[PDB]
Amino acid sequence: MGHHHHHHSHMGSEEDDGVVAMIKELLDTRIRPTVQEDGGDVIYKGFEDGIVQLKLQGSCTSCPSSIITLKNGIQNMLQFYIPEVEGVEQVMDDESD
Repeated sequence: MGHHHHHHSHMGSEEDDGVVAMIKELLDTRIRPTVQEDGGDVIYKGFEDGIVQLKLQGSCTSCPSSIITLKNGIQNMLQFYIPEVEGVEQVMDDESD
């Protein structure tokens, strides 16, 4: 790339990486397996302003009811351990569109 080499922000060491990291495992252990059995998956996009941003894959995102049910299930699970989670947001993050 060009002679810039400057980052305004950085992942890994994020806003409260303690919360961020335990969300990653709460997905990978509890949520991701369940969604994958239905024929989808959840990709952790981040945690910002108390909003856990997740990319939803097919089957789950294909049916509008399944979007709401999945988002709410993940939300309530995360809120139980982490009261910092006020919300969860479905972000279709894929630059092919």
